[PDB]
Amino acid sequence: VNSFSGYLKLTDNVYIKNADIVEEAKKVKPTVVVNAANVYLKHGGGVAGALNKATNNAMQVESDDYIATNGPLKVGGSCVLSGHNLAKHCLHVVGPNVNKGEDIQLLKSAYENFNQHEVLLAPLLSAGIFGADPIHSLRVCVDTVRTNVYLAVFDKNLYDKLVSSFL
Ligand SMILES: Nc1ncnc2c1ncn2[C@@H]1O[C@H](COP(=O)(O)OP(=O)(O)OC[C@H]2O[C@H](O)[C@H](O)[C@@H]2O)[C@@H](O)[C@H]1O
Repeated sequence: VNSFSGYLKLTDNVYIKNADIVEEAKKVKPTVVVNAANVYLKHGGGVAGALNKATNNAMQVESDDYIATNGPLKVGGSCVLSGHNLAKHCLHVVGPNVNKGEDIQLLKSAYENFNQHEVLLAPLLSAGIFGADPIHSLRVCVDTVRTNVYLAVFDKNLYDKLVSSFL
């Protein structure tokens, strides 16, 4: 049992809140926080940059070692690394960068990684700088993830639209 509070129920297993994922992670200290990564684990902005800053760059230092050993992730792929001061683990998941021509269908493959974890605190993959339509990302999440996922949506206007949309 985690201390997640104030979430709206979307389905049996998907919950959503208008909150900063960093704030939620700091408060709840979940087993798994999801990062919306790129294949190089270069955590520059959005969720990745905010999570990394909250770890005082430890996430990036660890990611540099991961890449030196293993090479880049696949689009739609993932790896499990430490959650540092935020969570037990961080699941780094790469959604497609639709703005750079990558196939939106890989967003389903990306969300499938969530099924390897019983409970996750997560963002909407690909819905920010990667350019996927946010409601599409939410619908893929709902239709793909079967484990318990707590979605933190930073943007208030976006949240209000998402929770008023069919799934
Ligand atoms: N602190 C936050 N808390 C919750 N949601 C957030 C936060 N910041 C952004 N969002 C929302 O989270 C959603 C995802 O936005 P993005 O983080 O861009 O992820 P992507 O998968 O599209 O792009 C991946 C790149 O982003 C990084 O640069 C990586 O290093 C990658 O190169 C949007 O709805 C945001 O409003």
